[PDB]
Order: sequence, then structure tokens, then C-alpha cells
Amino acid sequence: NLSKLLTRYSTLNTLIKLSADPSAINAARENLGASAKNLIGDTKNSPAYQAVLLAINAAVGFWNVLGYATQCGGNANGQESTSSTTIFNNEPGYRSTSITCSLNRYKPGYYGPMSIENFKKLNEAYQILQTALNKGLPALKENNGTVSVTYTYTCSGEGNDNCSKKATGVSDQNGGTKTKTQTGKTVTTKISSKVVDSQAKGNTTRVSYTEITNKLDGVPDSAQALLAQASTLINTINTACPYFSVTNKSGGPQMEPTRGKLCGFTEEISAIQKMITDAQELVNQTSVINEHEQSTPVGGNNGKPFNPFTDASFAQGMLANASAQAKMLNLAHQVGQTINPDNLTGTFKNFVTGFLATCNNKGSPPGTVTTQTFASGCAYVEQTITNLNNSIAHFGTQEQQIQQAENIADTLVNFGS
Amino acid sequence: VQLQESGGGLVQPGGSLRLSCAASGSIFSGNVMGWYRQAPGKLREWVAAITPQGVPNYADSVKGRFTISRDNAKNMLYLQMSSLKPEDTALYYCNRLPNYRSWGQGTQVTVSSH
Ligand SMILES: CC(=O)N[C@H]1[C@@H](O[C@H]2[C@@H](O)[C@@H](CO)O[C@@H](O[C@H]3[C@H](O)[C@@H](CO)O[C@@H](O[C@H]4[C@@H](O)[C@@H](CO)O[C@@H](O[C@H]5[C@H](O)[C@@H](O)[C@@H](O)O[C@@H]5CO)[C@@H]4O)[C@@H]3NC(C)=O)[C@@H]2O[C@@H]2O[C@@H](C)[C@@H](O)[C@@H](O)[C@@H]2O)O[C@H](CO)[C@H](O)[C@@H]1O
Repeated sequence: NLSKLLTRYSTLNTLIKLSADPSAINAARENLGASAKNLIGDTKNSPAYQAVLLAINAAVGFWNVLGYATQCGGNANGQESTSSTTIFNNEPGYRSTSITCSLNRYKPGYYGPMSIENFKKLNEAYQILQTALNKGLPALKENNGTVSVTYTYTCSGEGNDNCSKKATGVSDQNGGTKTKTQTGKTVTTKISSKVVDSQAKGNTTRVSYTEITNKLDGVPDSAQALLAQASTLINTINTACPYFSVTNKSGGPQMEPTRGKLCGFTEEISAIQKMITDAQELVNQTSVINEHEQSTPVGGNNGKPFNPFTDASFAQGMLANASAQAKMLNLAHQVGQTINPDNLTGTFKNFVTGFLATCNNKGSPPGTVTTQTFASGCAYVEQTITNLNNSIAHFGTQEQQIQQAENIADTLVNFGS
Repeated sequence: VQLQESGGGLVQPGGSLRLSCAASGSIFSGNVMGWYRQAPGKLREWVAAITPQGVPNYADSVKGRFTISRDNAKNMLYLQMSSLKPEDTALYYCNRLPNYRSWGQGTQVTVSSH
């Protein structure tokens, strides 16, 4: 019996009254449009935006902490080298804005040096992420923005083939250029090569080298695209699993352990992978939201009272939209809880509080590599956790409105079925 | 698992009440927390919230009269209510934001003249 229900659950009686009233249904649909703008059209006040940003900064931060400690070297085919130094610019090396790959004789691989092939793949993702963070990420609904990215590396030493025609695609080592394209979007890449002799003036390093410049135009800076870059960054590290050893700075924070393999940070890498996975799922709700616009008013037909049993074909879409928004909100929350130091324990808590949520740069803007970036995240991790919480706090009303819109629609789908 | 509000009662307009919520560590620790209320004939309405670092914010209907606070050592959430009006009559509830799917029992606040 139903009077008996609506006695103990009077909240349910109100819900049914609201579901029979086009004017309350339309109000709930307006609210869904406004909370959608907040989630996918805004930046500072979008929980969704803040969690995407957090997932990306945690990946970048992880490399800013450990990159300088990581062995790399060898030649182009993942082969060991006899005497190859390959240096990657705008990377957070030890007291330096470059990372030097100069480990010879050892075969590249697991618990050894990172091959130059993996490092190139890693470095490209890093430079793209850093350029995008620096310019500022766009709102989740902006899917056709692009950024330009430029980066350089150098090869020296007898036998070093990491800047060759085969590694690069460029015909003449001195002055040559090659253009290739790639992928929904066309990304154009221009690669250029130059040779600097050992004696040339303005060559302080005492040796001959080849320089490769890569210029990428039309790089997508959408959230989905950047998360894919962050995933590439962290997965390359985890799969290559190179040896590292840290300079334990004889003063404050202490790295645990000091020698080892990079994938030995299992809790940290898992957490970051899980953040990225959750932010990807979160950003996928965007198209669910766009596909089920809630802006048309609903309300009977033929000047005849609204009938919740027959006239509610729109309910399916309203439910899917409301559910997609709630899911965004919850995933955004899950992202923050994966990395928030308040709920973390031991080794993993030290890593985040002592290194990842720290910056040693003399705030400097996002995406800036200095000679003191190494061993600190320098990716605004603490500020982002804080802004995620601030934005969740300012989403109180909207979350209730979304749950109400979902309940209304769910009632109409039940009645229609 | 656990949200448990207390402190409600019948008061006079102009009056004060202090509500409490004892929350489990799971729910409370490192989470935004807040207060909600459900008045006769209406659905649940958000009322106030506070970040882990203690930044409060309020719905317009209670701003300047209610104060939300948190005690991080004891997993406690509080809502000090002043200048109460009949319109504040409701079941008050606390939860994290975003909400844990199971609500506590709430604590009744009634504001009414004698
Ligand atoms: C086009 C091609 O196929 N390239 C592949 C090739 O690359 C090497 C070859 O082209 C050989 C051909 O002989 O040359 C290497 O490059 C040469 C330069 O062309 C040449 C002129 O700039 O300089 C060589 O460097 C020398 C030179 O500067 C001398 C002065 O005469 O000094 C040497 O350093 C001295 C220093 O001057 C002294 O003060 C003191 O300190 O002693 C030191 C050393 O004793 C300086 O080494 C240069 N050779 C080298 C080894 O650098 C090509 O090498 C590549 O390009 C150079 C510029 C670097 O990037 C290397 O790392 C590259 O490997 O073969 C490769 C495989 O071996 C690749 O497949 C290339 O694609």
C-alpha cells in the first residue's frame, strides 16, 4: 500500500508531486544546464577541471622529482653504446635545465638505463605537458584548442647515432629539415638538424655535437589529449623501469629508497595511473552531457494536463545527463582522495609531502624548469588539492540540484516503463 | 559508515542552537564536510560547507547567522545557529561533499513562539 509508504518517507511524497509538475521539471532542467556550464565551461570553480589538472600535475611532478636520478644512455636501436652522450633540453636535471644520457656499455632495459627511444617518447610528452600547463588548460568543453611546442636535444661522442637520418628522418645533418604529420586532429612536426664543431666560438663545452630541433604545431591541448600525454609519460617510466640513484640532499627531506628501479615506487605509480584513469572517465562524461541537452521546455501536449506516464519521453535523457554530472563530481572527488596526503600512509605519504607537493624553484609560473626543479614536483600539487576542495565546497547547491533532477527523471522513467 | 547528528530541539525565534555531527574517519578525514536540511514539503537543501583547512561557505538563506566549524582531531562537525526563524524549522543532516550515499538519522530543529 502507498499511503503507508509516504507516511515513513515523506520526502518521497514530495518527489512524486514534483514529477507530476512541468514547472518543477523545467526548473530542474534549467538547473542541469547551469551545473553543466559550471562543470565543463568553468575553470577555477569546476571540480572537474581541478581534478583533471591534478592528475596531469601529479604525473609531471613525479618526473620532476626523479628524472635527474634516472640512468639513460645507449644508441638508437635500444642498443648499448661505446661513447654516446645525448642531452635533452628543458628537462629537470641535477643542478641543470638539461638531462644527460651518457651511460655506456650497459644494455638499456629494465633496472638499467633508459633507452633513448623511451626517453624521446617521455621527453616529448613532458614538453607538451609543460607547454600546455604554462599557457593554462582550457575548460573541459574546449576540444579544438592547440598549442605549439619546441624542444631540442644534442648528440656527441664517437659512434653516437641518436641524431642520425635513421633516428630522425632528416637528410643532411647540417642545415636539413623534414616535415611529417600525424594524429581526430592533424599535428605537424618540423625537425631540423645542425652541427656545431668542437672549435666553433660560442662552444664552451669542449666537443663536437649535432643539434636536433623539433617544432610541433597544432598539438591538441584538450583535456582528453593531455591526459593521453600524461598517461604516455607515466607508462613509459613504468614499462622501461630504469635504474635510478638519488643525491640525498644532506639537510631536510630523505628519499626512500636511494638506489633502485623506477617502477619500485609501486604505490606512487599506481596512484598516478589511477588518477589519470579516473580523469579520463570523468572527461568522457562530457559528451554524454552534450548529447542530452536539457534546454527545451517540456509540458503536456494539446493544452492537456501533463501525464507522467505518457508524456515523459525526455526523461531518459535527463537521467543520463544528471547521472553523467554526478559521476563527474564523484570521479573528481576520487582523484583528489587518491593523492591527498591527509589519507596517506608511510613511504607514500613521505613521497608526496616531502617531494611531490613541494617546489624548489625560486610562485614561478606553471611549466617552468629551472636548475633547482629536480627532486621536487614543481607542479602546484598542493595548491591544486586545495582548489579542488574549494570548488567542491562551492558546488554544494548544485550537487543537490543534480541529485534532485536525477530522482525526478528516474521517477518518470519508472512511470513510463 | 557513520554520520550521527545531535543538538536539535524546539526553540524560540531569536534563539540559538549548536548542532553536532560525529563522523567516522573514512568520511571526514581530508574531505569537505557540510550541513543540509530538509523542511516540511521540500526536498533536502544544502546549507553550509567547510574545507579540511577550515574555509567555510554558506547558502544565502543562512549567511551571516550560522557558523560552521570542524574539529580535525575528533572528527566533529558543528553548526552554530543564531537569530533563528520559523523558516529554519527542519531535519538537519551532515555529510561529506560529495555525499556519502547513506544519510544519518538527522536532528530535528523546530523554531516556534510560545
Ligand atoms: C652524415 C652521417 O652519415 N652521419 C653519421 C656519422 O656521423 C659521423 C661522420 O659524419 C664522421 C665522418 O668522419 O664525422 C662525424 O662528425 C665529425 C665532424 O663532421 C667533424 C667536423 O665538425 O668533427 C668531428 O669532431 C672532431 C673535430 O671537432 C676535431 C677537430 O679536428 O676535434 C675533435 O675533438 C677533439 C678536440 O678538438 C681537441 O681539442 C681535444 O679535446 O681532443 C678532442 C678529441 O680527441 C672532435 O671530435 C666529428 N666527429 C665526432 C665523433 O664528433 C660524425 O659524427 C656525428 O656527428 C658529430 C657532429 C657528433 O654529433 C657525433 O656524436 C655524431 O656521431 O656516423 C654516426 C655513427 O658513427 C651517425 O650514424 C651519423 O648519422
